[PDB]
Amino acid sequence: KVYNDGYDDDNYDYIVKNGEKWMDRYEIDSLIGKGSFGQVVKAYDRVEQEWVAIKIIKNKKAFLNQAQIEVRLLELMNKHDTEMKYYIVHLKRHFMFRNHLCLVFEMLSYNLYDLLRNTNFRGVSLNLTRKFAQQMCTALLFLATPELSIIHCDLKPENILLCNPKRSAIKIVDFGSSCQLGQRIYQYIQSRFYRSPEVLLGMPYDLAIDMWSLGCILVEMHTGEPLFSGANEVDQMNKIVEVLGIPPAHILDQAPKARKFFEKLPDGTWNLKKEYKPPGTRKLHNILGVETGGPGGRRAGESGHTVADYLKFKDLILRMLDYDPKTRIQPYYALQHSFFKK
Ligand SMILES: O=C(O)c1nc2ccc(I)cc2c2[nH]c3c(Br)cccc3c12
Repeated sequence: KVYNDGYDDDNYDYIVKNGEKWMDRYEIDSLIGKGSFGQVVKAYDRVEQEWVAIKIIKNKKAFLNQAQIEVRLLELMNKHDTEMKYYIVHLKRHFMFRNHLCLVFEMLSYNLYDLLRNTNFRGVSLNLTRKFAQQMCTALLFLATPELSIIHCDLKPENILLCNPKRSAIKIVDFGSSCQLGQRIYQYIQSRFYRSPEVLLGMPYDLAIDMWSLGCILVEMHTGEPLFSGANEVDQMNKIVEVLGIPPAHILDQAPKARKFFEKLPDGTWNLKKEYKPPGTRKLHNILGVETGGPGGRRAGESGHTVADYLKFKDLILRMLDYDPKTRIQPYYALQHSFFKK
C-alpha cells in the first residue's frame, strides 16, 4: 500500500516528480534512464549552476551496498584523474535523500548499443571503431595502475556512454560489479556475450578479463552484431570455439570446469563434448570481411576500409582474444599497435 512514506513505488524506486526541489539545491527535470540499480534523472545543480545526472539507487539494501562499492571505486579513480582524461565517468558527489543513495555525475548521452541501433545494426565505421578502441585501451591502462588495479568486470556496449551524441568521446560507467586485484571475491561475473574463457572455465582471473570483453565489443561495434551470442554457458563456449578453436591443453588441464564443455581423449588432447561449425572454422577474417568489402560487403567502395586497415584491426582483435590471460595483449601494447599508427 504505502512504500517509504509514499515516496517509493513497489519496485523500490523513488517516484520521480518533474520540477521537485531537493536539499535547497537540485531541481529535478526529468527521468533520462533506468536500470536494475534504480533511475537516472537530469537535474539542475543551482549551487554549481550546471546540469547533472543523478543516479538514484533503489531503497533496498543489496542495491544500496552495490552502489556504496561503486562510490568508493569512483572516488579512488576520480582522485587520480582530476583532468578527466582517462575516459572514466566523473562522480561529483553523493548523498542520501529520502532513503535513496544518490550519485551526482556529469551529464552524458546514450550508450554504444543505442549507437548501434542508430546504425540499423549495420555497424559504425572502422575509423570510429578505432577512436572507441583507443579511448577504451587508455581507460584500461589507467585501471591497471597499481593504486587502482580495478577490474571493471561488466564491460559491454551498454556500459560505455557517449559524452555527446554527435561526437566520438566516451566514458565508461557502472562499477557496481567491479573489484580490485588484491580483493577478488566473485566467481560468477561478466555479462555472457562478453565473458572471458577463464571465467567460463572457473579459473583464476585478473585485469585481462576486461581486454577479452573489449575485443568482443570492438568487433560488434563494426559489424553491428555480437561476436559470441551464447544463450547459455555451454552455447557461449561453443560459439567462442567455432572462431578460435579448442583452448590450449595447458589451460584445460588446470580448469575446474573443463568437463562442462570438453572431454579429454586417450592421447591427452581435448575435444568438445557432443549444430556447430567445426573448431576454428568460423574465421574472424570472414566475420570482418577483410578481403570482401567489410561486414555484409557494405564497406566496398568506401574510403577508410582498405584490406591493409582490416588486417591491422584483425591482428589487434586476435591478440585481445588470446585464450591465455598471461599472453593476451595488455593496454600499453594495445596502444602501440599498428592499428593506431595513422
Ligand atoms: O551510472 C551508470 O551505471 C549508469 N548506468 C546506466 C544504465 C542505464 C542507463 I538508460 C543509463 C545509465 C547511466 N546514465 C548515466 C549518465 Br546520462 C551519466 C552518468 C552515469 C550514468 C549511468
